[PDB]
Amino acid sequence: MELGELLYNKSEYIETASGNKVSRQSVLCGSQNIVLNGKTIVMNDCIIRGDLANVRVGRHCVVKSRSVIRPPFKKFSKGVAFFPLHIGDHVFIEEDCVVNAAQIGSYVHVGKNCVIGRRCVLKDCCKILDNTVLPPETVVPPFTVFSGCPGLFSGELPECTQELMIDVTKSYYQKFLPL
Amino acid sequence: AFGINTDSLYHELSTAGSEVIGDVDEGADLLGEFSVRDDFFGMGKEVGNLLLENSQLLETKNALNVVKNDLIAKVDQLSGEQEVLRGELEAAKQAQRRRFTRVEMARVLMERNQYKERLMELQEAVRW
Amino acid sequence: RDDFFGMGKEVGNLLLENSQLLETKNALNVVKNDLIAKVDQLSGEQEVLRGELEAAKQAQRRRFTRVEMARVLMERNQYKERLMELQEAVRW
Amino acid sequence: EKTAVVIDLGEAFTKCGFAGETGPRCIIPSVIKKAGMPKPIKVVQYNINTEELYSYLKEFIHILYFRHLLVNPRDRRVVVIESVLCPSHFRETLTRVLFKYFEVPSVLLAPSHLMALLTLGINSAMVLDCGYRESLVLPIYEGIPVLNCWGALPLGGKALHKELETQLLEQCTVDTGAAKEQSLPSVMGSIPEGVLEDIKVRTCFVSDLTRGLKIQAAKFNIDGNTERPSPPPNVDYPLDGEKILHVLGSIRDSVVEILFEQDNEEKSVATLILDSLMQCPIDTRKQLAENLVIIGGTSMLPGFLHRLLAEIRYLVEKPKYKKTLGTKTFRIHTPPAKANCVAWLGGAIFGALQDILGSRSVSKEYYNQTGRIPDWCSL
Amino acid sequence: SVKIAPGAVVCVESEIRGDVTIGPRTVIHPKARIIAEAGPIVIGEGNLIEEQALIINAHPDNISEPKPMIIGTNNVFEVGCYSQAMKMGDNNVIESKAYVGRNVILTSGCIIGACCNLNTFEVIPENTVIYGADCLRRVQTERPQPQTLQLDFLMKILPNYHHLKKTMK
Amino acid sequence: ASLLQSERVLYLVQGEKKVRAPLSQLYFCRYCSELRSLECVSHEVDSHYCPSCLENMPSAEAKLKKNRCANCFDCPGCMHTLSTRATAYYLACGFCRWTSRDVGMADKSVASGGWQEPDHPHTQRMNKLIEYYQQLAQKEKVERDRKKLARRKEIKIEPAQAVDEVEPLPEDYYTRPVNLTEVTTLQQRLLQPDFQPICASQLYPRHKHLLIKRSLRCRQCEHNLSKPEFNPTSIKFKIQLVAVNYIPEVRIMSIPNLRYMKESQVLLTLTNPVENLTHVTLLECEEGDPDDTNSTAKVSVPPTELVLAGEPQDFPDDPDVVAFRKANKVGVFIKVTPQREEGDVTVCFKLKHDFKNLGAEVSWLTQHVELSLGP
Ligand SMILES: Nc1ncnc2c1ncn2[C@@H]1O[C@H](COP(=O)(O)OP(=O)(O)OP(=O)(O)O)[C@@H](O)[C@H]1O
Ligand SMILES: [Zn+2]
Ligand SMILES: [Zn+2]
Ligand SMILES: [Zn+2]
Repeated sequence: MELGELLYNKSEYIETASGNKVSRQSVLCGSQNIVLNGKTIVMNDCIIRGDLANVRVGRHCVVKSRSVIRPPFKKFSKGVAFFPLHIGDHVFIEEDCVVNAAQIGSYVHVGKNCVIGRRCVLKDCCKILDNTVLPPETVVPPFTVFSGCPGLFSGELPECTQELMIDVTKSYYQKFLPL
Repeated sequence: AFGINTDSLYHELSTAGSEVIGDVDEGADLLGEFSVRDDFFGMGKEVGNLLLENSQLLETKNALNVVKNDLIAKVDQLSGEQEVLRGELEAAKQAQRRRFTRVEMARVLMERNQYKERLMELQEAVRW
Repeated sequence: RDDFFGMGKEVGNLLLENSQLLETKNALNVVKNDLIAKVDQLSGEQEVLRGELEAAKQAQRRRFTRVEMARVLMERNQYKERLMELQEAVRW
Repeated sequence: EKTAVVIDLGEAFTKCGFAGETGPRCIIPSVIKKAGMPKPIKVVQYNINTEELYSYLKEFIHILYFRHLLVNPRDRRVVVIESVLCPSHFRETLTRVLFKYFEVPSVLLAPSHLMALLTLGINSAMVLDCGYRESLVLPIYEGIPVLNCWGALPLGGKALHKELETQLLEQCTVDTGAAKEQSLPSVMGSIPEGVLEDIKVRTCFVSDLTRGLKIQAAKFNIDGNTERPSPPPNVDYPLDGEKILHVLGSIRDSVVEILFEQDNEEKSVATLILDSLMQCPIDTRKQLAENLVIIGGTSMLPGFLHRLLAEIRYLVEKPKYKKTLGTKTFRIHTPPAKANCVAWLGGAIFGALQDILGSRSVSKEYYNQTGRIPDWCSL
Repeated sequence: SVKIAPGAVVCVESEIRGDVTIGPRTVIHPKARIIAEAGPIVIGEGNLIEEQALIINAHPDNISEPKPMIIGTNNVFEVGCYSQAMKMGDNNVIESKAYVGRNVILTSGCIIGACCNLNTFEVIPENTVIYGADCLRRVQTERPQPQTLQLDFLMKILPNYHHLKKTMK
Repeated sequence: ASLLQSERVLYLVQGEKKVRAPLSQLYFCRYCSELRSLECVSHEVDSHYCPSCLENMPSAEAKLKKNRCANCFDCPGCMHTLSTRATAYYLACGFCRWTSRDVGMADKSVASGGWQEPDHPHTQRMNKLIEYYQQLAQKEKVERDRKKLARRKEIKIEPAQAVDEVEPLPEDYYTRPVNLTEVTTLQQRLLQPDFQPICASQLYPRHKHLLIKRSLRCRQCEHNLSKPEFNPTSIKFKIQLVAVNYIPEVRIMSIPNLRYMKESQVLLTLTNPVENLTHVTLLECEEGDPDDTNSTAKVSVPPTELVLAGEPQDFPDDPDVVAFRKANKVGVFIKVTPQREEGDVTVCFKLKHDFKNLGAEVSWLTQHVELSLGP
């Protein structure tokens, strides 16, 4: 019931000095601004927009395949820019997502094939289910399941998400063996 | 490795010089790098760990602001029990305007925080 | 020259911000010590008023929140006059 | 003293909130969603087994007490509005979850009919609950519910949903939108209840008396050569995006005529008012028929009260009621809330009387060392 | 066959195939697959194509005949969207991960929302907002919305991070 | 939490009702040495916080404001928090494009203090009836205590006037097409229970509902099982007592085929720094109600010591019994004779261990673990 031996090709992924595993087909535009500190995984064709802002993810972050993360756009008082989104530690972004969020918190599972709108704030230890749409400028609370097609509150998480999400993403990093 | 790595992704993927150019990036145009002067790079990294030194002081400030607001929840409960016990012992022995001002101040503080919070994210952006 | 002077401005600005965060930390640690000493003397007053009762049986909120909020506004102030100069130091 | 909590467990919609207010804090459908079930289940079910109803009611008042009410359970008295002749094991299981699980101070089992009467200041009226399942009439006379003259017919919202499903599968005309834009009759098996009640509250309406009698005569075709009046235009209602169902205009004014179908038993909605009135004592009839209140969530169909008053004034000239209830004046009260929450508004009026609420109710220590709820039946 | 007017920043990582006519002030993001199969594409003034806006002119392949597409003025396509429409108006947004089917005509100023698979043989009326994956649910908007200032920001930041497409005069 | 399919292992709680719960939804009391499920334990209310602006606000303020936030509004179209917008200020939604000018209210010159709900029109009659019936409840109050001791200013309200002719159906319902955008559905109609409008031009937006930080109290000994922190956006609790910080958990990774013999592997994980475990009980002989069993496990082992860190591994190897010994994690092989039914192979077996009560570390608890396979 925990995660199995997912196998990857040894020539496909580049294992860096700190422990990051990035695929070659993951296009990531403007690599001088993207900061990937811990032992993160960026899967195949995961489009990372390090143009227009700086993307800083946490320690054991799994970005799955064909999912797009990008900064949002905000009309300023004086002069416009793009907000630097800062993904927290131990964040499990699933496949085929669109992320336009600003300040995703730590220890969040983000479910499969979902759209998070512009300047949406994710707080710590929350959860977004599958096939949801979040509207722009929404804040989700801690220990909260947000689901549904307008992105409503649906249910309540267990209180031991902090003792579980570390074990889930560390077992997913340790079950990543090359072929 | 260590707990954090602020070496971006270009300096982590520039070990071979071919994969960052071909696959994961365009990689061109800004081919001119920045000489990491023995002291320019070190005293540039001196800002980069001191901003984390500011961030840990910020989250410990947010830790002790939980404790102060929790202590004032237990001051007034013992005060409300103290007044009820004082009235029982005594019987055994025998501003809207200000509140509105408070509300206004609260709204203003909220606005200030909203401006602050962001502006520190834009100052986080232009530090690099 | 210009980049060195520009980020040496930033070292000094972050050093003053790290100074005022520690001064606010000292100023709230003093009032946390005052609150725990005051709730200890109120616990002592409550056991005295429980025991002597057993032997005999044998706009404040407004003002307070207001002071605190004035303090908060002052803090935000010593910040939005500094970071407007930091934001024009982006602008050059 | 803290304020009381007033809960009415309806069949379709549960009405809930605090006592003394001018309206309910929530109106929700009375369903719960378990893990793995693709459909939500109705929480109120009569003559089913005990522990399943206990678990469903435990999850539903836990959802009700920590999502809409935001308040502790062990602090305040509960006024539980139930129908007259509600089933006794359902009342026993509802008191068992409200006393053994939540551990409240005192529930008060309250009839909906008498605190439908309580919101006007009057003490004697004819009262009619047009609920989801029943259409239950009662006389209340000087605070006494007259139980000898009750009358119930199963002409609630469930019969309207079954009739709407029957005429929609009789004349189904959907457009799929996948080069199937012509008439495609009944490509789905059963229409769900939420879409059926959305068609019923968004499109359907209630015709007049003289139009509805000609609609019944044209459906009868007893020498009526196309003597129907002009129907309303057809309504294109959507289901799940691409499916467009053309609801015909005959359905929108002919699906509600089963409330006023005669069919030689004289059992319609307006006949049980007179059938309850003919068993009344003769000193009560004038100021029982002068005060009619109509409660229940069916009653805010548009034109329903005017059709009911015209059907009463048409049925008074029948010779079965001309000798007994012939020369009567029928008037309808206006309750100060909407007709879904009149029984709730009187329950919230009754819950604010804190001096008598501890004495007119069942205490939890009384439930602890008796275990038996009072009823109107024998003991 | 790629006729790009001057002023329009088009990056090189976007897969552009077939006869297209790119207008004066457009912005094309990376991984933007615009493929012309049966006829040409005409994209007008300032339509900011953003990320995977998959635009396909294979009408006879899926089911003379030139049969082009006309795309108007400030038509922003968001991330992961799927557009297939032989006539399209001006000043109108479609949102992220939406599907537009083949025989949909669009006039000015309409919102197609997130994840609404719409496929009907129907001209969309003036300023109708289709929302939700479940159903369609039109609501009228009284005001045609503007979008200029993000792409006048986006002219100045894209060519120092990306290479540029070829441009005729 | 849901990435591992956490309903595959279930634990039998012991109380008045014996339910099976996953270990993420279980709490362990310390004074009574017994784990407690969520359905057999008591719930409390700590604080009220708005989900849009995450700020705490007290209980009497929530009773005044009728469980509604003072600043945030939910739209009538979807259920999404509206946002203010300048032209001078008006409310608009992000998911749908519902603005504040659809219902027809004017733009407020200030952004927060100008929007308020209309009052109920029949609150004067409701207050007059409440102040009449409280006087009548006092007049019924003074007789029953007088009857009890015998055993041992008037206000009248004008009532409601009934009408002999109610307002009929309008003639524009006949011979006019309805507009489904203009009329409202029942779900957004019943979110305004004071007045339920037919048209969408009379459906004003409501304020945002609040949520509850929940404390949990054990029903045998009244102590806090999980009290959260009062300030929102907090992850740390004031006191937590959760089962995944006290009890050992079993987990599966190796499911072979269902050809009427299997040798599967589990892992036992650890929370204590040093503990002992034993899976030696084979769920007795039809005892303890193992009614969900559909297979037969051998599962025979001696007690295994387990060590967490922040000659026990070299000498007792036993590779058919103990598969691997990492840090705080020991794999154990179980021999299953599965598929006794048509499908849905489940195995019930008991788990004995040791816990520190706080001698006190020799408190031995038996845990009935029912685990399910994919069959
Ligand atoms: N505004 C409305 N207009 C028309 N019909 C409505 C309206 N609101 C609810 N209904 C219908 O009224 C019925 C529910 O009535 P009501 O709420 O009085 O029942 P209940 O209290 O749940 O049930 P019961 O009295 O049988 O316990 C359903 O058929 C529902 O679709
Ligand atoms: Zn709020
Ligand atoms: Zn909305
Ligand atoms: Zn206990």
